[PDB]
Amino acid sequence: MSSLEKRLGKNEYFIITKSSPVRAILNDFAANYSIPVFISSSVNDDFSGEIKNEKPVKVLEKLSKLYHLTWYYDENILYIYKTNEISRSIITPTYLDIDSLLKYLSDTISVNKNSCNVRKITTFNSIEVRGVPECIKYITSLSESLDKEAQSK
Amino acid sequence: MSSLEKRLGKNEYFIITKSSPVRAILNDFAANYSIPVFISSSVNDDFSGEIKNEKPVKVLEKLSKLYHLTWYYDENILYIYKTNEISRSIITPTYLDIDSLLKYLSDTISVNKNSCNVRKITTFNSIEVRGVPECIKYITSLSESLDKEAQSK
Repeated sequence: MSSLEKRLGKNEYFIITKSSPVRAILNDFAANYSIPVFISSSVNDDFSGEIKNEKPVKVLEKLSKLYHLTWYYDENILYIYKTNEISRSIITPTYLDIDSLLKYLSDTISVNKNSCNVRKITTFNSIEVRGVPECIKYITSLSESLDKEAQSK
Repeated sequence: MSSLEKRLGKNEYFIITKSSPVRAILNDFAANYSIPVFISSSVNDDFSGEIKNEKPVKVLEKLSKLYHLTWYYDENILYIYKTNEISRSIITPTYLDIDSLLKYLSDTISVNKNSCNVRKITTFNSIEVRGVPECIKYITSLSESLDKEAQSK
């Protein structure tokens, strides 16, 4: 399975409430499973009722489908956003060729999922990153540094 | 001032409660100021009472001193941990000289504060990163990539 699913394990999740912010349900979930969590300020819905017998990965997928959420896990923190926070950004390094940049982005983070997708575009020496804000920021910072190292040689 | 202080601005903070988790006070603070926030699972204290007329930077420093917190802001998210989560980690690149690594770590993140401190140590081609977990992880990932780029040449 995924690293996130492998970390969440197989112990099922139980909660009940008459009304709590979804932020608080997500927080209490992640923390039950010992997984550091970030929740965007856009995740402002309310949750009511009960979950039981639910496998953790299924809890997260069902919360995400109903509330229109996309998550991004980088082995350290689970970042939870609204799906509407996904954007596109073009990265065009000056000193480093884009094929080599990919070879460094691809062996240290997912580059295929809807939460963080990287692909070469037609624009010369250019890639488009499509993902949640933490994805864009991290790939943009890494690329800038990699480009700065190529400029030194 | 700091980028964080510059972002928080000068509008003062007001809250009252008979009892809320400090996590919820920090969340409501950051969100009042439109600053994305991460709060570690270790920040499990309770808060009682009232804040008023308090300038935001002073709110954060006073909450941090009482509750033994250290924060780390990277221009995107404010990460809040317990000060006891600060650790030391040694980074020893294989292909890239440590002086050049610094020249790339230093122009894209703070390397001087108690929350994220980087310095050369005696161990050959080595630096010690002392900071909160997000700091160690980010500097370690960036270094690994920079080292992978140096190996290609």
